[PDB]
Amino acid sequence: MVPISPIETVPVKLKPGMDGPKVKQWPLTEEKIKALVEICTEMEKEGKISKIGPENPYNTPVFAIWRKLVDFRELNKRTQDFWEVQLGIPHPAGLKKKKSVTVLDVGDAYFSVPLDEDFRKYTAFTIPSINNETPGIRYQYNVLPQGWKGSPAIFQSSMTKILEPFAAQNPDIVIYQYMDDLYVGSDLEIGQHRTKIEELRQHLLRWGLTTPDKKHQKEPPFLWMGYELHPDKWTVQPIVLPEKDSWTVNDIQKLVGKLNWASQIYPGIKVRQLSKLLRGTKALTEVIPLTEEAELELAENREILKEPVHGVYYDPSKDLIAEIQKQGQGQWTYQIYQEPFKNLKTGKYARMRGAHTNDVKQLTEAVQKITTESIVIWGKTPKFKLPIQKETWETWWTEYWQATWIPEWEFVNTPPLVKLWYQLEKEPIVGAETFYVDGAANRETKLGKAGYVTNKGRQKVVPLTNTTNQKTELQAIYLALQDSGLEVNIVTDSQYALGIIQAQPDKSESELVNQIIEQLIKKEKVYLAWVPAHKGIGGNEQVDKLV
Amino acid sequence: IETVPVKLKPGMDGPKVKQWPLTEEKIKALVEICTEMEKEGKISKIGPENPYNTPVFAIKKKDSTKWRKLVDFRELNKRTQDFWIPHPAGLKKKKSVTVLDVGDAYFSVPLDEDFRKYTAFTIPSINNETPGIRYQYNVLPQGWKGSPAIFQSSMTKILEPFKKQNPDIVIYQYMDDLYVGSDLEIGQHRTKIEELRQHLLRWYELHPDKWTVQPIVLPEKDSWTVNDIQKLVGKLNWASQIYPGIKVRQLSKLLRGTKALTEVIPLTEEAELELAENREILKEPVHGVYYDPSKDLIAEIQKQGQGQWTYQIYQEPFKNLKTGKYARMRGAHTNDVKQLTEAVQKITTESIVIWGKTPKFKLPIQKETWETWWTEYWQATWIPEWEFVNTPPLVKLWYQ
Ligand SMILES: Cc1c(Oc2ccccc2OCCn2ccc(=O)[nH]c2=O)cc(N(C)C(=O)CCl)c2ccc(C#N)cc12
Repeated sequence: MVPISPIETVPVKLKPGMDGPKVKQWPLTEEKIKALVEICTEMEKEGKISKIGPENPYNTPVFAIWRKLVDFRELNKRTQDFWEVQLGIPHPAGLKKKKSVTVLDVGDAYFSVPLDEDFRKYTAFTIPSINNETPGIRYQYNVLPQGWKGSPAIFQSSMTKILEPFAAQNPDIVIYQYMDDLYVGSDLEIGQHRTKIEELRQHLLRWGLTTPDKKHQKEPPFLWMGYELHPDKWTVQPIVLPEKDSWTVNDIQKLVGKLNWASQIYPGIKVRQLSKLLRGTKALTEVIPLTEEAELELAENREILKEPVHGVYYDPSKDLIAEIQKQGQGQWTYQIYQEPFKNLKTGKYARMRGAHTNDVKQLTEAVQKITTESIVIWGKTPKFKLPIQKETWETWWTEYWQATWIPEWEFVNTPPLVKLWYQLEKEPIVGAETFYVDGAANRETKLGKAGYVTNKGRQKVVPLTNTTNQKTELQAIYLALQDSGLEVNIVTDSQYALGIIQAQPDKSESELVNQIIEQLIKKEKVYLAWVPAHKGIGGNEQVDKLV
Repeated sequence: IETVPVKLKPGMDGPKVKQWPLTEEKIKALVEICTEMEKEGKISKIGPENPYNTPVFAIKKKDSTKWRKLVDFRELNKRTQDFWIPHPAGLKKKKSVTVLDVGDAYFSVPLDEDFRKYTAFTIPSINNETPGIRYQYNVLPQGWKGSPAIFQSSMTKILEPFKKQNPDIVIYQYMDDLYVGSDLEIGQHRTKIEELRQHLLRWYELHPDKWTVQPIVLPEKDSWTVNDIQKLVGKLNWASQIYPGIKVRQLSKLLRGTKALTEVIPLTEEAELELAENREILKEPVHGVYYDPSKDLIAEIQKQGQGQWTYQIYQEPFKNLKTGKYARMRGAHTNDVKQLTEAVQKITTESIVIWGKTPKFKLPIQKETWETWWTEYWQATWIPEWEFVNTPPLVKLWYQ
């Protein structure tokens, strides 16, 4: 017999202060008992389990469907935490084209990884005897049980330690481990590739691990986690948008799931309206009517999802490019590619929940998202193509009160272009009328007044029903914008209004703010000055609006 | 040569912080560095039974082309038991202070056996292809608060001759940094620094004297417009929260009526007297401003434009312990985030020299931008805490 190298065991403990599981065995039928006796007899003959005496106080229920199935949920609740087997799943666009990719089945190695001796007593289980007239057969696991908490992590760690020297001494190949399957790619000649595959089978056999000589069942196109992986390209598994006369809540969640999933390769997918219909529902069976906007959006989705689109694999020798387009209503779409017209992948970005926003902020956020995604997938920041002029960005970041930055980028003329819609002056405007504005409201009756007095004697006070102080302050500024020329100075005491306008929004939830924005767009020069209220600053008439 | 028992605070588990993504060059740099450290026994690979993790990344210090390994021990530091020196109040009063990196000395002292599993970190893989290279420390790690506490005795033994030789030189230690303050000449200071580094070998010019607290100043004009007077009343009204006797009624008296903003208003005599009294009041220090070692230090930064930044360190509102203006230009003329990050580092250093601890920052930047880019320009061995302000503060120009 050729000596088999031992696999190092991982020391395992239970959670602090807890004890091993002690669960009552399920009563089983006579046939199920016989099946489990045969299966456990074979497994004991193979070494996966061992018989134990009555001293072991722990027990885990067993079932059969034959096939044995041990329910380790309690022991899992009582087992220590392990380092996550995988932090995330890879993305196909990060893979690098290989001339040859082979699949090896290391499933028989799963039951060949030993379990820590001092922990085996916690895996004890009992087979009930026929008519319960004898003590049930007591077993414990000697290897990693499937369904136990630490089996995938310990298995992947052991396999990684086994594969480390082979991968080190063969840098011209690539080995990947996923569940009980290995994937070995190389650009070598097919003969050399099969040769090194045989070498890997031998190196794995030096630990007693058997890879089947049978030709594996997996073969291109590889279907994996909703993906199609081909020798030269990748895509998503076919996305079919169903034809529904009426759409319920689960139909809209499945449609937005298919659209979110398909958006990573299909450019231009929009999910704003369809997801908007699911806002604040919390009812799975509720039937919600479809808005016209959701109908046009769904039609555009069916037009985009008409024919299949594929993504290419990553070539590290070429530059990485990411191009962004604005879609309106806070929607953004982007393509990441290296060669024109051949996308590595695509995606979308929706604006965050906010009361006020502008296009430049959203474009910046999207750039940050694409940057993080690209560092994840490819390990580098891409060069950007953005629909915004260089001078626009320069004005924005030079004048913005917050620090901001986007990495290396170039302007691409693809409307709609992100632009600054208004710019407040830094100094008062000579020759322009000065509007001292103010507003006020009663907290009980919700009655208020908003208005202005100017240096030329122009005045206005308007009474308002069902309003607040902040609303009357904004309304005052709006009135001043309405009745003034193309250049105007505006004086207010509203720290609230200044807080809104200094954030430079181009869209808002409040229709009043949006009206103020529309007035600002029409102006040539606007200087907005702030003063403290109730300090006797003349012109600023608090008593005029509190009548 | 002998391990000291180290434990965590009662009821707290080890740190379990997600490793953020890294570029390929940083990953490779960490692979080389950690390979070398493993050959030196400073770290060792760990198995899946270790669930704890602390983030790691790579930087490049000043005047160097070699990569350096940075570990974000903030969570482990706040979860590590409190170790137990009064802060040298004369370090900030010294003429010059030099910062030295003594982090290599920690690697000669082994780490407590049972505590090593809490120092676990992960070199990540691109695209989650491999599980990531997992390590734990066997010696005192750089960045952990227990390293200077444990090494304090040996450091006293090494610095005892130099301290006995020069009683006029102040020596302070914070994390992996050694602050050496004196009053000598720049050349004599540099030769003395080489003397101390060769003294430490066989076993950053900073001038706090050129730093003072900044007063509130008011304009001096011969002619005031309506806008000028309005801004002045605004700034005086803001300053009245800090200074009691600030009076603005005589200046607000001039703003009576609805005049154009650019119209020149002559000051009355009462307004001149009021303004002069307010100047005299602003020339005095703030009443009842003390430091409390039990409270956090809060630092606020405002972006003033043209590479200028303002900052205030305080503990209670309107009770500033420090104020300053960082306008230095060092290869960051086109990058706001790099400027902000350098400013945060300098303010943290000043706070370390003055109080011996780092402040909590309020940063004028969106969370996503900062968290995306701040590691790109970080050069210090420590990391402070920070939060993000999304509403433009009105007081910005009042610090300009
Ligand atoms: C074939 C396969 C993976 O491929 C590779 C394996 C080894 C080296 C390079 C590879 O990819 C290069 C790109 N490529 C892809 C297919 C092809 O024919 N030619 C080609 O060049 C990668 C996977 N992922 C995503 C992994 O995280 C590795 Cl476990 C797989 C996952 C599941 C399945 C199944 N069934 C199969 C997987």
